[PDB]
Amino acid sequence: SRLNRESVIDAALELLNETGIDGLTTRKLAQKLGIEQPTLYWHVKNKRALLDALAVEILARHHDYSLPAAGESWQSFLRNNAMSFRRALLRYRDGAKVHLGTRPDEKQYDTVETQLRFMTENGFSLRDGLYAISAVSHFTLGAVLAQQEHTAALNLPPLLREALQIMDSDDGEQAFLHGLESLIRGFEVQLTALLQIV
Amino acid sequence: SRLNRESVIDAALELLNETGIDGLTTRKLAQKLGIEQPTLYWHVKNKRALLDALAVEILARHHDYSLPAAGESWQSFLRNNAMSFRRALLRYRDGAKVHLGTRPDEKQYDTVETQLRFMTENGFSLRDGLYAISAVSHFTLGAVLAQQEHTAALNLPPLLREALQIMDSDDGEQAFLHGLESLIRGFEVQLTALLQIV
Ligand SMILES: Cc1c2c(c(O)c3c(O)cccc13)C(=O)[C@]1(O)C(=O)C(C(N)=O)=C(O)[C@@H](N(C)C)[C@@H]1C2
Ligand SMILES: Cc1c2c(c(O)c3c(O)cccc13)C(=O)[C@]1(O)C(=O)C(C(N)=O)=C(O)[C@@H](N(C)C)[C@@H]1C2
Ligand SMILES: [Cl-]
Ligand SMILES: [Cl-]
Ligand SMILES: [Cl-]
Ligand SMILES: [Cl-]
Ligand SMILES: [Cl-]
Ligand SMILES: [Cl-]
Ligand SMILES: [Cl-]
Ligand SMILES: [Cl-]
Ligand SMILES: [Cl-]
Ligand SMILES: [Cl-]
Ligand SMILES: [Mg+2]
Ligand SMILES: [Mg+2]
Repeated sequence: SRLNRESVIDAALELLNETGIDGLTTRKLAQKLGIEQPTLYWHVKNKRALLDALAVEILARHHDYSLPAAGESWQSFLRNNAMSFRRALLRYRDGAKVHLGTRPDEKQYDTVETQLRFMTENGFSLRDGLYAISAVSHFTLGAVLAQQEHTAALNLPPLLREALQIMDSDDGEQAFLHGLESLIRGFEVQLTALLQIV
Repeated sequence: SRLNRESVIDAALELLNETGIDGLTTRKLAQKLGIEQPTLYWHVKNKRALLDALAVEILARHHDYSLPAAGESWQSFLRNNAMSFRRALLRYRDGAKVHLGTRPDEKQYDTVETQLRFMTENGFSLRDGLYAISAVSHFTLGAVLAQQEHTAALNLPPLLREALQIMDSDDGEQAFLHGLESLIRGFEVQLTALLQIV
């Protein structure tokens, strides 16, 4: 079939959903595209190259709160951005694992730059803006990974028994959103303290 | 060589450091132990069984702040526990990935129960105690994974360039510890608010 970048990525994302990240291979991608492997090689050199591109395209396609709204608070931007990021990672099987280890791509430079600049325009030093952004990303990635890897993996004292019931009651969104608010408020307490002991 | 549980786990942890999680296989474990695979099978049924045990034993061996000190504040316990947890996951290659997806083992029941009870004894509902514990775990796992998966994976606008320099300056501990304080303070703001709008 068609082997331009867009179609190769379409097919690879479909495959990712079928196989997961560990089970995703260039060989299976070739088959899905109805081609021989040396034909695929011209287009996609190896799995790493493929994963790198998927990590970019999953956000490009499904992560639509990359930028603050006009006038939006930094609190609200981090919240909306974290929720968007979470949703995008959850959209494909092992999506968080696909993201893990990556760095912003040239195609994301202006987007991530803008976010860093935005934090600095709201009173954060680059450093603290970065630490806030990173903490949100890590918290979000950790939460999604827990959800996704638990699924893949598929007596009790009483609190643990009930804790496990609480976690088996929804997908993880409640715990995530509750933690997200704690995180953001913590950033605000820090930002507002300036040089005061806090 | 010797094939009691302790020695199999010793060998598998050494192998994990050599190969990483994806590259860890029962076949390579057999070789490292100088045995045939059907001999290993008697002892270890598959990779999943092996990973499950490694996840338990890495904490049992190296995660020594499982429990609060007498009189310790919940703030301090979460801090110490998160740092201990982080250190233990970092001790082996892909250690965070080994942990991911697991649930407490029967051998950890009393430990995790105690932590849940402890939170409840300091004013948290089981729910909120759990959400605090989970958020800490997810934040910690996300931070470690970022560090570990970045390593495995191994023009710029100016803030991104500097951000990347800041991140290439240390291992991730600074950003982690800064985020951890934000998280814990956020939990405290929530706990203290009770039914007040906050
Ligand atoms: C600033 C930054 C970001 C990310 C990132 O990986 C990163 C890094 O690896 C080193 C230095 C800086 C950054 C994100 O992955 C990303 O997910 C992302 O690409 C991104 C995006 N493209 O919209 C985001 O929404 C950001 N958000 C989750 C906090 C975050 C921004
Ligand atoms: C309470 C709990 C915990 C963990 C956990 O996975 C879990 C779960 O999957 C479902 C319900 C409850 C829990 C931890 O992994 C663990 O890492 C852990 O086993 C653990 C331990 N064994 O000491 C901890 O230190 C805890 N800490 C990182 C917050 C945390 C406790
Ligand atoms: Cl073509
Ligand atoms: Cl194209
Ligand atoms: Cl492959
Ligand atoms: Cl706002
Ligand atoms: Cl990452
Ligand atoms: Cl023996
Ligand atoms: Cl033994
Ligand atoms: Cl295997
Ligand atoms: Cl204390
Ligand atoms: Cl997990
Ligand atoms: Mg990233
Ligand atoms: Mg766990």
